Amino acid sequence: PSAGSHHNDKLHFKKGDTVIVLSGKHKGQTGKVLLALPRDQKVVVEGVNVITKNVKPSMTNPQGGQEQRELALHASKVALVDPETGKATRVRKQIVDGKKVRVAVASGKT
Amino acid sequence: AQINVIGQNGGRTIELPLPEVNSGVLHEVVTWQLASRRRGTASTRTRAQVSKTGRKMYGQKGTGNARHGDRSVPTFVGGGVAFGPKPRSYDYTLPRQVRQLGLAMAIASRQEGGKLVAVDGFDIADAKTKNFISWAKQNGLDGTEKVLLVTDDENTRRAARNVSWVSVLPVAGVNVYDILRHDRLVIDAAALEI
Amino acid sequence: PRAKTGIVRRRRHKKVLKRAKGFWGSRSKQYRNAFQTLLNAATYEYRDRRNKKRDFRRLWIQRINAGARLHGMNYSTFINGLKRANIDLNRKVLADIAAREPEAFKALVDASRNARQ
Amino acid sequence: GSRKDRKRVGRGPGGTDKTAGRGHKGQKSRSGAGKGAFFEGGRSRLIARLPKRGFNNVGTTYEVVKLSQLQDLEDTTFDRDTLEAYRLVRRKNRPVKLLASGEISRAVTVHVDAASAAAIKAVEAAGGRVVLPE
Amino acid sequence: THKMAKRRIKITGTGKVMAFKSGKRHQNTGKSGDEIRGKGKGFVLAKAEWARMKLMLPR
RNA sequence: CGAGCUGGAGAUACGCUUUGACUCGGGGAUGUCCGAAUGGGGAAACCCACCUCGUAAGAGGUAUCCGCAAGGAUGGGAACUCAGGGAACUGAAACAUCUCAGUACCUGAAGGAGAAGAAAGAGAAUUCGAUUCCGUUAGUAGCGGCGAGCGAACCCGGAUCAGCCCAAUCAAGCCGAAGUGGCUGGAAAGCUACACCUCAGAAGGUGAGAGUCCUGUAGGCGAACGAGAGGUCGUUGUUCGUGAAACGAUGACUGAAUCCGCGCGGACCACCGCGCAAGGCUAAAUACUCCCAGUGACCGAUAGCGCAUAGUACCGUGAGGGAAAGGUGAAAAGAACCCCGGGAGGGGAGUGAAAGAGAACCUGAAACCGUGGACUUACAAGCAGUCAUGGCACCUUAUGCGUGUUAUGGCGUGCCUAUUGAAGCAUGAGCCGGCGACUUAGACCUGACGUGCGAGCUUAAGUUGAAAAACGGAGGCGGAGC
RNA sequence: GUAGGGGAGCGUUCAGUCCGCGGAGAAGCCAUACCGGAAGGAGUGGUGGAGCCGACUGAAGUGCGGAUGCCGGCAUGAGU
Ligand SMILES: [Mg+2]
Ligand SMILES: [Mg+2]
Ligand SMILES: [Mg+2]
Ligand SMILES: [Mg+2]
Ligand SMILES: [Mg+2]
Ligand SMILES: [Mg+2]
Ligand SMILES: [Mg+2]
Ligand SMILES: [Mg+2]
Ligand SMILES: [Mg+2]
Repeated sequence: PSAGSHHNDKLHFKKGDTVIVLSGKHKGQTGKVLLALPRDQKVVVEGVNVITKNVKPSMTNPQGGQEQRELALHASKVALVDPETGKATRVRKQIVDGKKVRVAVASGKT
Repeated sequence: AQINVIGQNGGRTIELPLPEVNSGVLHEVVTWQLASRRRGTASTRTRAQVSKTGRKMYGQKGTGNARHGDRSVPTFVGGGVAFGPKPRSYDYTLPRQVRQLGLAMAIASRQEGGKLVAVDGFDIADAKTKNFISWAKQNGLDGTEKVLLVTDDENTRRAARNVSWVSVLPVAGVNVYDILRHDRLVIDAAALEI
Repeated sequence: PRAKTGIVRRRRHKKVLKRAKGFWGSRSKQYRNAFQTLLNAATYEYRDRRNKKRDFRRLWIQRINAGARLHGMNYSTFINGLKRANIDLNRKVLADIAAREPEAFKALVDASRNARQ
Repeated sequence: GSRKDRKRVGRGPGGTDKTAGRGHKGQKSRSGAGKGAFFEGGRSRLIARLPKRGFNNVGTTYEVVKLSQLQDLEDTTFDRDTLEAYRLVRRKNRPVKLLASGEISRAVTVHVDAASAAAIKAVEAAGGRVVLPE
Repeated sequence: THKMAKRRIKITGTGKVMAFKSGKRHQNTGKSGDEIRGKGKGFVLAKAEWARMKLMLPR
């Protein structure tokens, strides 16, 4: 039960965005959004990861082996932040699109 | 016998309760007040009746090492509670003389120290919340006290919203508790005052 | 609101239990039998506390007339002659004077003799 | 300050718990534990066997208005038919009656529903009038 | 109790109880003349203690 | 709504989405079979038919009950309402009247509410003016083996307040203010230094303790379509038990007047009042909680609903009864590889802050079983202790009035309950957890202490504000007794 | 000193204030020779891993050895 639905189960970020790490570890490191999971609040950035070993009863002469793969994340990160660091961007508006909004803090480029 | 912070004068009225600040009556008053607020909500299955159980058991005499009637009794597990809480009230009317003697005795209890009456709230300038911090700093409120504001004028109250500094009490709806709880009482609006 | 018995009983019990030490078997281990051992234990405590004084009385005396007899008198005779002399209100624990220091006790004997005939 | 706020100093004592008390096992040994039947009265013991009837009525009852009250203090505001409610007879429910208790000479004129003998024999000897409904 | 009103449990101004003399009331008479006027006023305050409680609120 | 989606599903594969998927508010369209089940049968979910259109496949109809027919009803619903029927244990310290009590239960009808209603009346002022509801009158009038007990109504204060006709805004959601450095740390939201917002410091999430990091909060906006008569006999009701028993109400016999008339006013009479029966409907204020929301001097895993979902397992032919059951980690990084073993299981390595978290994964008491150690024990009669001394071992509240263990001496009849009396050969109990018993209520009664006013003292229902409390004098208690 | 009456208090849950403490680690559990007239309360040391003392006031489902008491767990009879 419970589970990640504390937010409105909406994502402040998008699938194709560059994003950095607010606090946490690998502080301020950045990367492209890869996996965006809204319900469970999970984000995969190209940036941060682990070395995870595979238990493999059958894989290509199964003989199990180790891989190095990406650790998923919470809402903790900073989402598409232009002026060379992370900051909270609320504001919306229209620029070239009647049907579309955009995002900024002090600036207007995401 | 007290000053106003902006504009006029007055507050030389209001003979204060005698003797000055009797805390027994105070205690009586607040205790009554919390008691008034107290909302009885009782989750208890008291009776062997409340909980769900079929009631005839097994042999009385002759089973041995036994002795029981039913599974719903309080000497059992899962069963009813003997003397658990029920949905009551505990709200009464404290005699009115003391109801009005109290708050007066509180205001009186603010004459060993700081209290304030104000007029001319126009120094607030809409709300902005900032100008309340200003108004405070100029009127001597460090915000290292706890403050209660009693006034009308929604513009003037709504300037104050925060946990640290202040709390707000409209239309002279004052509580002996609320004012005795906070450090500074700003009696502000001089309507109920004087 | 309810108050579960939690950590209250346990504490008390643990205290009782700790009072039980070199107690044999069940006594030292499980509560009830410990506690109820400690009732009779009370009885013997206070009563023997009033008692050990009767006990030591007995012991000291039992030494004193022993030495007296080594010198030719007895407790009856020795304290009779000693106290017959307003000289000795000496009394208490005098046993160790008979035990440790013989010559002294001898002098007290002869004193008890001069206080007789 | 609520935390420096004291007690009543002797309004209440704590309640009564019969749990514990190391040798409390409460009430009476046999007989009269457990029951909701105690019941001090009842026809059994010396109430019946007691011999009365008479009969119940309790008809008209009147406000007792002390003379001492009326005289002495106030103004002799000439009590009459209305102001009297503020004079503390307060009843309604019943008519008003005047009786003689205190003595002071005064001119007084009062509307009540009835009065006693030495009442009218008092009010007039000091001068005055006492009205009665026709 | 609520029966005892018109019968004399009756309460005085000193908070005492009116119970007088029963000696013979109706049946079985034909002794003297002042045992017949033996009907009294009277009371005791031992069982007056719990008596009023029968009559309690309605004085 | 604007990037994800492919149900709890943990899982691989196939794929869908900006030509707006998924999710959310709104309609429609499909909807096997059983069940009021209704073509007929039937051991519910199966078995057999028949009529109509046809191009087979397929569609429609085929129960009964009131009607011109349109059209209505069959059944279901926790509790709430009215109605037909109606107990007993129990109290009376036994028991017939009585009480329990028109209580429980059965049954019938209906709705979101019901019931009840527009005076042949209350009532004693020639006042009031439909019903219901709350306060109060009041334990008062009264009822009663005049026992146990039962117990009104008018007045008055309110919530809400209408009589009218027949027969001669909330709904999906969008918008939304304000922080960086250094520091401890595995991890910052904590500490520190400066800084800002606030009609927004309610709350939750985020590796720990959050105004300014996410979601939100105040505020603002927000739709196509959608919802807002008389008597007699037998009886009984209300306080009404046959009592002087009036009046309503019928079961059986009877059976008048109609406006110079009729019913009432507690036997009855005359005065005197109040009313005009035999025809119907009538929101509102009242009751309840299947259900949704919000809060709590409510619980937090023997509690709390039976259930941290199960009426399941499990018991019973059946009606019916009926369980216990929670926790890796912040994150799966959930342990590749190696060793002993068929395995189970563990030992390394590695991930991790921690594996003193390893999936018999939070803590981890006690009973209970062991392993090692210290001091001890194989002539001693033992409620297991207690005191006194000696030996021996140990020195973190701790070299002393020590701590542990012991040998000897003295003393020493478990606990509880029930009792004239208990070590009792009298009850209870295997041991340890955990659960487990003097309570709550009422405008009650009486007393003690304390407080406010004080010959005065107070409000109840309710109204109004409700982070908060004021108003509300109907009434109650003193004040005169016999 | 038994029923019984009177007086002072200890401890536990919740609530309002007050003061604060905690990842350089909360409660809980473990041991312990110290404190107090008792209920009891601290000192430090070991466990633990997310919370909690102290003070005042108020409210209680508030204190267990018993009830052939209740749920559970684990013993004895026995390697019989
Ligand atoms: Mg007993
Ligand atoms: Mg030492
Ligand atoms: Mg006992
Ligand atoms: Mg006895
Ligand atoms: Mg025995
Ligand atoms: Mg025996
Ligand atoms: Mg064998
Ligand atoms: Mg054998
Ligand atoms: Mg054998």
